[PDB]
Amino acid sequence: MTEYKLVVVGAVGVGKSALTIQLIQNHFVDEYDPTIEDSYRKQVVIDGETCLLDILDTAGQEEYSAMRDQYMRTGEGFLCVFAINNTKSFEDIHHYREQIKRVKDSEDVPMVLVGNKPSRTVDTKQAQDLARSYGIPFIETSAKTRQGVDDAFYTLVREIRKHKE
Amino acid sequence: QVQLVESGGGLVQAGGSLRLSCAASRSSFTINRMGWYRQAPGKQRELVADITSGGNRNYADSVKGRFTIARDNAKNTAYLQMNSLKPEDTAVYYCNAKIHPWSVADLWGQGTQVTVSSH
Amino acid sequence: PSADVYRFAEPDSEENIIFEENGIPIIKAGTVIKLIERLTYHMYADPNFVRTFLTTYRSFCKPQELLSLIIERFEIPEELKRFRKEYIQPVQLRVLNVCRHWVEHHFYDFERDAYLLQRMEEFIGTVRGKAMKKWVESITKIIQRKKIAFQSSPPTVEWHISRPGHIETFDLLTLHPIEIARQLTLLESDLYRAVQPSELVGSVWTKEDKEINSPNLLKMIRHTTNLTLWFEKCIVETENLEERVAVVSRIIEILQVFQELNNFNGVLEVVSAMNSSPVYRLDHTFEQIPSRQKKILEEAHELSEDHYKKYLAKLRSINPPCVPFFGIYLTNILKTEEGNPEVLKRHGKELINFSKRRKVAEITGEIQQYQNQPYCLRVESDIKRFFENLNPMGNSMEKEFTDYLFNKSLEIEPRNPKPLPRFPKKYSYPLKSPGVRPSN
Repeated sequence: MTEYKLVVVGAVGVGKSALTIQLIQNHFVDEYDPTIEDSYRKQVVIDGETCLLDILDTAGQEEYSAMRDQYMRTGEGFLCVFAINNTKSFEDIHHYREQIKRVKDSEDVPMVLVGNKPSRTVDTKQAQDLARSYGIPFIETSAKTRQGVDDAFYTLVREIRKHKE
Repeated sequence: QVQLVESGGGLVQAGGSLRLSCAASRSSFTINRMGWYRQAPGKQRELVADITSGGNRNYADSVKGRFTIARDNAKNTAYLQMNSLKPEDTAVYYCNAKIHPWSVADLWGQGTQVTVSSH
Repeated sequence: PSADVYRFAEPDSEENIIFEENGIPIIKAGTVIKLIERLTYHMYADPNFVRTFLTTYRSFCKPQELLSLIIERFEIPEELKRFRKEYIQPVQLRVLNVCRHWVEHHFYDFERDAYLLQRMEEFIGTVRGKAMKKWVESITKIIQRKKIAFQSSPPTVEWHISRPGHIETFDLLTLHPIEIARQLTLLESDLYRAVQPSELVGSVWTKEDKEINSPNLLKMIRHTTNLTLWFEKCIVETENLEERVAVVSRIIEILQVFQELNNFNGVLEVVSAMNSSPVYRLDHTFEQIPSRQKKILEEAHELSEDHYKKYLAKLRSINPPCVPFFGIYLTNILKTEEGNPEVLKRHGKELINFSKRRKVAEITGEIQQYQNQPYCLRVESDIKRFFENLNPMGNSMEKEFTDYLFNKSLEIEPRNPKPLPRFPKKYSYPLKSPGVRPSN
């Protein structure tokens, strides 16, 4: 079956890990063990096609800033995550995207902008406009209620498919 | 677990042309270097041409001016346009991939017979 | 035992304590009252729980609160001869053992909160048991001490072009590659061994106070980052192709010795630089690297593939001394804490989820296992100082500097079809390496 190598990127504390864990967990099981393969690889069906998602989430290593190229180079598509209560994490997005394009030596890399849900300081319209300027989808999530989590990863899988076609 | 699938090849008259094609099956990122090697009866396997994802190429002296290699980075596919073929070009031709610029491990295709017949 | 004027005597039920089902019972969850009861249980000793509780409790109980609860645990209200012998005496001893472990192994709680220590000293002054005089004196001695602040012959230091003492000529190609690797391994081993569990539990290196709560960890990560960036800068600032090839080759030889020393932090410092956008794209440079050195870099990079699968196996297979790559522990601690609930609920009651704390303590325990054994290698003060003072970014911010490196890459090997310029040499001395075989 087809495997998709996804990489999650973004500033510290924006919910990269909660998104990844909420995607991988079966819905009503609340016990995560990050030391095993089933914690980052998941078989799903998307638009009728069954595939294997391999998610690289390096949350907690943000201070190793010279390793980002190494981690990004492993990926086919990128979830660029910011926290909607954290304006600086939204301002960082441009730099992550430029680093990814440089690593992939390409102007159109499959990518989705994710704004994950204190109170709101980044307007939905601002994030939609930023995503539009990049030519990529924007998705808001609430890792805590699980709202939008599947949509964010499946939309990235769709972007990867559109790119390969 | 990347696999290289070759197509093209076979029998052709001396003076004629063939295009070999190579497509990598299951890869997450651009293969650093794709190329073709060939092995004639009695000889070692030798480079024919290769090309990096940055477009830098090498050609064997014996095919320069006759053979052209090209690739599509986004697709991890490559092709070899072989013109003005000579009986000395008869060989098994192999697609080759080096994943990284420091790669020494080879990924090989299964090998494609090319037989160039004369008059 | 006692009636319920002693909160710890309430009977176990599914709504105050849960055990792991997969020697000693292992607690999966409990009210803080039940956790402290089992921490000081009358029926058996539990040194592993004492260790993991005192390592992790601050995520669910404040230090002042813990002291209040253990004093409450100790002050048991009263066959009564049987009760004293089989319940009061063993619980009280267990409490004193927790106090001793606390002041001996987690004295930072008292350094950060002087009133916590006053309360502890006041409590210990109340314990009069003739039996418990030895515990009393032992605890007092530790407190008084805390309030006050080569197995085998090492091999010969190796030298290349730079001679002993000529600090001002020290550089990547002029020091000996064996000795660069040795001295970076001593520096990185020291940085690794300095990281304490208090810098990790609660994921505090990711929070706003990270600079005060995780200084040794952050110092360690900043060294790794600076060395990776120095390798990149040495490569791309060497404009002449043959010189650059010699620089990349020498870094791979330093990598070979890092591997021989089981310094995986150093292995990754090199792997990360070679994966970086300014270095990875240098087709003309990598083309000239000897195949046997390509193979060394190839095997090192492969340790990182598939979520560090080969790295994890190799670490488990070698014998210390070693320097682990810390970033894996950081992600696993963070995901363990974020991916498991803080509390479990049972018939409406909240229980502290202790199993995820135990899992974090198992990670900090593995970190500690590798911190025991030092390297049998001799420090060289000038070389150590040279590396402690490396600052490849200069005065620049991260973005400006990484843009500089990439633009330098594009200058020294322009994109196709632009032609490859030739560039003048910069190194006056010979480029030939002495190799990485030691002398004797």
